[PDB]
Amino acid sequence: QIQLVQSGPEVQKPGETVRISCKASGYTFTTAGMQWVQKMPGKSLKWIGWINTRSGVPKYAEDFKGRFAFSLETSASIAYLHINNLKNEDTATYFCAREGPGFVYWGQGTLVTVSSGSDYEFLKSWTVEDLQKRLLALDPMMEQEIEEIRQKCQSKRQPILDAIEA
Amino acid sequence: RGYPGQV
Amino acid sequence: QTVVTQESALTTSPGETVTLTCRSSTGAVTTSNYANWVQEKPDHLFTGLIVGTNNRVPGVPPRFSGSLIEDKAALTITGAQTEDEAIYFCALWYSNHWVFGGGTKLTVLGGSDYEFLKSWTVEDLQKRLLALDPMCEQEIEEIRQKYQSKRQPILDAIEA
Repeated sequence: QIQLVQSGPEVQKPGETVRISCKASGYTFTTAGMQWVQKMPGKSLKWIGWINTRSGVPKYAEDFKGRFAFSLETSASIAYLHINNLKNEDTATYFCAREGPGFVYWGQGTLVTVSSGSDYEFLKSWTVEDLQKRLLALDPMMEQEIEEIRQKCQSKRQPILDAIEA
Repeated sequence: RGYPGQV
Repeated sequence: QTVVTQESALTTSPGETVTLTCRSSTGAVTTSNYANWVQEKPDHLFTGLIVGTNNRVPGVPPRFSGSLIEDKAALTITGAQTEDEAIYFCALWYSNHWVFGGGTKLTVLGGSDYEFLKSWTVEDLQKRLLALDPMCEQEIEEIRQKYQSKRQPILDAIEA
């Protein structure tokens, strides 16, 4: 059983760097290339490039070669994606996928969230009381989204339990 | 010339 | 320009055959485009089905088969099952880059959403069950981080 397991979600400011890991198991790591894919909600999947795991040579898509780099830690069967000088529009889910040709075994995806590059200098004209009030006003909606996930996950769990128990 | 990726 | 087109959506019923196609803007799809078919199921679960036009990935059920028909690549599902309800993407290689199609939403009529699970081994069911809570904890962390991003300009202002 072949599995690719990626690192957890990362949140960064523009200009920062992120590194995503993709840990491979169930086959000899250095016998197939590792590709990377970018996905955003309701936009097409985009190929970022591949790295040859035997030679270490990467091949990049034109739009990604400026700031995206691939690496390996062969002795740990890990491929890494490095995103440099982050832009708010790098906000996306990133997938590793093994060759091939193409995209055969996929990691589960890693969400990279990049905070705003826009001008929020106006908020320094607010009082601390008004800033804190805005901060606290975001909590109910977050808590509702989490509650919806907890309910969705109980709905996913029950049919598995029913299958074990039938 | 075939697929140039590592398969 | 290299644009890959697929049907937006198709509907089938259990045991019947459905064909999905993948068209290229540059002309006829050939062997040299190494057509790849990939399935997406809920919570970002992607599974490669076919590579190199017609080579089924090991462990993929034999009801899935890839071919070239009428200048397009084609994924035929011969004997569709309820569990095949998913988005199907095709990717084509154009000399020096891969391009993904927009995906086809396949609907399978009738059925019960998790009936397929009862035929699984207990080992696979236990693995699925144990993977669930971590996955949902990852999704909750993604929400917390999305909110951290929303909060950041306000936090920066407080901390100035």
